[PDB]
Amino acid sequence: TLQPTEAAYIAGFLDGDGSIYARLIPRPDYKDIKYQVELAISFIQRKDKFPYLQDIYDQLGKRGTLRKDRGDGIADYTIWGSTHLSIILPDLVPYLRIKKKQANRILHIINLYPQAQKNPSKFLDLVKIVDDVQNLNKRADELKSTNYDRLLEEFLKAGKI
Amino acid sequence: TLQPTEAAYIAGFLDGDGSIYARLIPRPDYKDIKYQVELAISFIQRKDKFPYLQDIYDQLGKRGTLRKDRGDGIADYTIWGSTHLSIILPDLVPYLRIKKKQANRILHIINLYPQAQKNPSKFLDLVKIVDDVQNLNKRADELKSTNYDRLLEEFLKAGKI
DNA sequence: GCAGACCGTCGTGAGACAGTTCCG
DNA sequence: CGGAACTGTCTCACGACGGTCTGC
Ligand SMILES: [Ca+2]
Ligand SMILES: [Ca+2]
Ligand SMILES: [Ca+2]
Repeated sequence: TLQPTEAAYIAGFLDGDGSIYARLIPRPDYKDIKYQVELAISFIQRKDKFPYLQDIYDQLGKRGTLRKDRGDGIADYTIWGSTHLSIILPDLVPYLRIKKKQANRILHIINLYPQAQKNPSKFLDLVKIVDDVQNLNKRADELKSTNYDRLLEEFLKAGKI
Repeated sequence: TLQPTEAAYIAGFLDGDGSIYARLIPRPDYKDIKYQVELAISFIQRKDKFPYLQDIYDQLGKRGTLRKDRGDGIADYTIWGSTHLSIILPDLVPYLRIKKKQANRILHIINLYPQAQKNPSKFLDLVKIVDDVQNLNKRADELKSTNYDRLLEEFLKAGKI
């Protein structure tokens, strides 16, 4: 199992070369709510240092998928899905600093999702948090994300709310 | 005073957004050997996230120099001197992964300096290590540093050895 | 004659997503 | 269907040093 010093190290590496984000994919095949919520944490590093990513990979119980080369000489290690993020994250949050807020919003999105997936009014409250995770990852001078406002006018126009 | 999980985080954060390096400063006013060897670890981060640097700073015993803006919207925190690094680095080495080697090599130079100060031949063995550190922070395809090849040239020209 | 600390910076290595296609 | 898994990219935020410059 994950040692406290192994969790702190990864917490610290993630704060620096890693990313905790969230997005909304347009799914043409979905029924009422035509969007998938994707939640992830990643580690980015030049392709030569690849073995170091693999090591962490092993420490986190081989969860997620490694990639030797995105296609620009960079390697990444990506972990999406609430299953893995509901077991990994809580082991890191206590040690995370810069991206602690992010991590806690993700966790929050996870526990609200089972009731929001077939209910437009709740899905909208969930998407509002999606917008917070994204803004937290932006400069103060950058344009804020607008997922909620665009889904609100789409849910009304569709008579879903 | 540093807890094992506090060190592990800093080693993690250092491997991510930090630097472990060494260099030769040309010093015209120095007598026999006119170079200063400089040993430093640094942390780099965008201007708005300065307060996280500070926490680390207070956590390491307030050693080094905080800097709110290098002048390009970026903030850093540098620690020079063998005096600080001989206390901080041994607390990090056991958790360091990506820049571990650089650390060990840096501790090495600290052991050899007292005798290399006034001895050109021993200062030359030291400068090899200064090249090694610099090489370690380069890609395989990059030019390797030449500090030994030119200071041997100098030392023969000047008749110092 | 010593060594700190105080100002700058080129050339990438990252971050934070997006588009498409798989999978039982 | 609904998610897990492959692709691929514009835009900075980093890294790893280099010159002066004090104030002894
Ligand atoms: Ca970072
Ligand atoms: Ca790095
Ligand atoms: Ca970085």
